[PDB]
Amino acid sequence: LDLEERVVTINRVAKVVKGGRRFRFTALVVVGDKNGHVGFGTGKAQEVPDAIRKAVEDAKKNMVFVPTVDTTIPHTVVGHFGGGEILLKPASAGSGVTAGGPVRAVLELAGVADVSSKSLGSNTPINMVRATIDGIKQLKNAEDVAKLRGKTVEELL
Amino acid sequence: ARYTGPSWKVSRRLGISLSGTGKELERRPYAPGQHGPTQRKKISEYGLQQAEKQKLRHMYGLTERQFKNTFNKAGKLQGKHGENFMILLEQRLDNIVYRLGLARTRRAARQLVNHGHITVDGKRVDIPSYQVSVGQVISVREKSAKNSAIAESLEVSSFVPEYVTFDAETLTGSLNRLPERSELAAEINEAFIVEFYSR
Amino acid sequence: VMTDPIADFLTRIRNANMVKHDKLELPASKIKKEIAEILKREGFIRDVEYIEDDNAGTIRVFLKYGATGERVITGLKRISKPGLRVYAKSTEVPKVLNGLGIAIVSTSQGVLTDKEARAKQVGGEVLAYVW
Amino acid sequence: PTINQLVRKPRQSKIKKSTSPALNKGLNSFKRELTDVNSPQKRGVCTRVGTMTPKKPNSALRKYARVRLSNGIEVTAYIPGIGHNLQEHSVVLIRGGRVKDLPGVRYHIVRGALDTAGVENRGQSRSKYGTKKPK
Amino acid sequence: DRNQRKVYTGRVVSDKMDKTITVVVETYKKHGLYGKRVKYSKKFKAHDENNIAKTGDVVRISETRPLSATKHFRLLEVVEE
Amino acid sequence: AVKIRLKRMGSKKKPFYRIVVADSRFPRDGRSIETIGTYNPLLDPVEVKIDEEATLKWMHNGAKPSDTVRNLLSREGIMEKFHNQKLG
RNA sequence: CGGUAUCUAACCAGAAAGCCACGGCUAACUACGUGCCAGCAGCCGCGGUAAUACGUAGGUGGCAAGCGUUGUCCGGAUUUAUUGGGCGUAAAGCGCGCGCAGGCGGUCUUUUAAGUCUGAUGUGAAAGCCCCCGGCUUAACCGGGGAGGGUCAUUGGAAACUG
Ligand SMILES: [Mg+2]
Ligand SMILES: [Mg+2]
Ligand SMILES: [Mg+2]
Ligand SMILES: [Mg+2]
Ligand SMILES: [Mg+2]
Ligand SMILES: [Mg+2]
Ligand SMILES: [Mg+2]
Ligand SMILES: [Mg+2]
Ligand SMILES: [Mg+2]
Ligand SMILES: [Mg+2]
Ligand SMILES: [Mg+2]
Ligand SMILES: [Mg+2]
Ligand SMILES: [Mg+2]
Ligand SMILES: [Mg+2]
Ligand SMILES: [Mg+2]
Ligand SMILES: [Mg+2]
Ligand SMILES: [Mg+2]
Ligand SMILES: [Mg+2]
Ligand SMILES: [Mg+2]
Ligand SMILES: [Mg+2]
Ligand SMILES: [Mg+2]
Ligand SMILES: [Mg+2]
Ligand SMILES: [Mg+2]
Ligand SMILES: [Mg+2]
Ligand SMILES: [Mg+2]
Ligand SMILES: [Mg+2]
Repeated sequence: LDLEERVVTINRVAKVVKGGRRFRFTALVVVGDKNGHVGFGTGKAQEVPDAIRKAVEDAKKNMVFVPTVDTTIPHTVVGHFGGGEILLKPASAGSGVTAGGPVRAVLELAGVADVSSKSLGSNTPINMVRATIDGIKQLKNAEDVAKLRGKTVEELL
Repeated sequence: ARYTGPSWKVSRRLGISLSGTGKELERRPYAPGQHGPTQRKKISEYGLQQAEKQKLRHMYGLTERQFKNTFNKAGKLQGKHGENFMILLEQRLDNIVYRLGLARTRRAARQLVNHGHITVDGKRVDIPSYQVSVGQVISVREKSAKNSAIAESLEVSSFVPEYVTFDAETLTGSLNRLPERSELAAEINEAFIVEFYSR
Repeated sequence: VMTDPIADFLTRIRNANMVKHDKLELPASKIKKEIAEILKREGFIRDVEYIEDDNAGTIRVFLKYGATGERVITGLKRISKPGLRVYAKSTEVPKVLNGLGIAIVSTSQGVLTDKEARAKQVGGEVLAYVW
Repeated sequence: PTINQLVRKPRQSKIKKSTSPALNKGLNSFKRELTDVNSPQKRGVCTRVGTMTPKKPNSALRKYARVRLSNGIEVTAYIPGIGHNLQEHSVVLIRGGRVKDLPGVRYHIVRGALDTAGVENRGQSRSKYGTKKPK
Repeated sequence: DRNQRKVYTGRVVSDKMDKTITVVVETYKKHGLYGKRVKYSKKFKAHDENNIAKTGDVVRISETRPLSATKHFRLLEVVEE
Repeated sequence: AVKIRLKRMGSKKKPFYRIVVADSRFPRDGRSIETIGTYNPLLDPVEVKIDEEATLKWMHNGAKPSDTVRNLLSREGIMEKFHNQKLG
């Protein structure tokens, strides 16, 4: 489909060999479409553009779905992967998207228009992206809850 | 006006043809300065919001203090913040004087309004920031009706918007209703403005 | 339990969900029965039954899962613990998950869900959040 | 901590420390006691001038001046710019701002405000160092 | 139809004086920040006309004009021992 | 003595008065007892609003209007009916 | 106050733009001069003869009758964590026990109304923040009405929970 990539970070890692050092570039890339599908990927190569290529190819296997009632997440949720945490809150209409570095990319490539968020834990980009993905995975719509609990949509609320 | 200088440079730097018909970018559509043809640089995230903000205050030509003040007082009305911010920027007397066709650029309309040639609902007003409401009538003071520049300002009229009304026999116009972002502007994301000012 | 039995009830339900158990039994009480009835009538469990014994009685609950798991009840927490009791005014009753979840409040007409406590315009001690 | 442990003994927050201790003291001669008042600048007379050597790895000859302030506290300050005119028994005005290199210098002499003149032959960044607009 | 005076209930704690009794009154108060009910007892002075009360009793007192340097409360009745 | 009097506010060269009641001693803009009405002299028919029955009962108790307040009360008809119920 | 506000005629683009920054955070790059010297610096840190970091110049970016520096206060700081942190190895379980005060306390029935919830009355002055109208050629500003703010006093109700 129509995918928009966005490099989040590029890092230059190194390993020590008997003759000195060896350097490799690792790229983190978040891809997705503005309709509600988004994923992330990590690639590593001895050259940056090939690192982005590997990252986008890896990312193309980890789509998720973001329930986005009225261009807004249904409710607040905390993602707690690894050592990092992200807190997401629904926001008023036309308020924009306010977020840190990579969580902004994740929430903007998914098509969510209005949301608030705060990085309550660490600031490593990989862990922030993973925590945001977990928090999104903890999201459920009113229709689904009504179906689960028997009560219809209106009697639910 | 308040900022006096070349006008093609600002449009070239921002990347749109603000206040024009593309006349600022047919030849040399690249940024000014010694550089500009030499190289192009990737934009950071801060630069994106900065550009989308300078794209709007340079369009209507008002300084930063007024810009943030009108942003804050627009934030009080019911509805969407960016929309209401960009609608009551179209209610400045300069905007209506330009839209009717009594000037060729917003600078010309501002300079016309300063010198007192335009009377709002019968009373002469000498300031360019008077927010006009719906149902008020605008004239040309009846003492400077037959001037050259204002007469040729109708020779290149860009056709009145749908939310105004104007006639040339009485040289009189009025604001009909309020615009709704489906009539004004097409190259500006106001959500970027709200992000920049809500950091 | 030693200090607070309502927290024990909530944590027993939570522990049963984590391993996908099917039912659980526990000691009975006049408030635990009514909490279980609220949970059933709201739609968070499957059934509740009462087994009689010598001293106090026992209550068993049959939990509810979707077609492929998908825990119907995904989280419990206690708000007013014995070390600190919290009370809510009629205009301060919390809304859990924008109304997706429920809050139990012990008002002057029994224990009520968050929704129905805003119909009589009454408040009181909040016991638990369930969502 | 349990809520009871906080009721019995609350949380005491940290306490910060000032970084320009001379500028927030004054002297009253009538009762001879150092009062507390926060001032953005402060004047004093310089008792010596000279140069120092910065810490490794930087290497230069940094021009300081040791001054005695109106409240009696004598400190060391740094003279910015290319060249100065300070001598003995010269009255100067000083303000906060530390140079990282010099271990002892903690304040910073403002230029062009008093017996000390500006910096000659400045063309840009001129408000600092106190130079008038040429031509 | 007449304005009234404040009335308190408490426990007698000392009686060694003449015609007076010290009364302790106990009350909750929630803390300023953590919102927890904490006990607090204030101890008063009362005017016992016939040395009726005894240590440990439960009594009711009311307010009155200053009858001494530190007494402004009057015994009303003894609730119980 | 207690009297009803004007109290100045507004802006420089744009005055606006509030008919209040106060002791003679207390400052011109200081503490009052209660507010009776308003008075704007920058219009052709001067703009006045008076609570009437409140100041009517509050002038029976021995509060004497100032000269200007007397003029305003006379124009508003208050003093004639005060006189009437004093002898009626 | 004061011939102050305001109004009407005629004349000239003529008298009227500076301050800081351009290695990264942070929006904006080239040339010459100097050679661990002169100097810069909020942190990381530049300068050792080809310096986008020092000095100047051309250009650019922010602001604008102002622009910077210093001093103090709050935020970012979840870095005193009630909301909102922890204690195997990163800072952090007293060497262990008996225990006064204190804190907390299994199941059910009846009563009470201290805590809890609710109605009414009185009060929380004026100015200030907020909401709605109005007047100054708009604004600042000035008026008019209202709301909000209490572990508040009196009096009447409910009894699930704690006592
Ligand atoms: Mg500099
Ligand atoms: Mg008059
Ligand atoms: Mg004159
Ligand atoms: Mg001319
Ligand atoms: Mg940049
Ligand atoms: Mg060179
Ligand atoms: Mg620099
Ligand atoms: Mg330089
Ligand atoms: Mg400029
Ligand atoms: Mg200004
Ligand atoms: Mg300043
Ligand atoms: Mg400062
Ligand atoms: Mg803090
Ligand atoms: Mg422990
Ligand atoms: Mg160790
Ligand atoms: Mg240790
Ligand atoms: Mg221990
Ligand atoms: Mg041990
Ligand atoms: Mg019990
Ligand atoms: Mg007890
Ligand atoms: Mg008030
Ligand atoms: Mg108006
Ligand atoms: Mg006002
Ligand atoms: Mg008001
Ligand atoms: Mg009972
Ligand atoms: Mg009862």
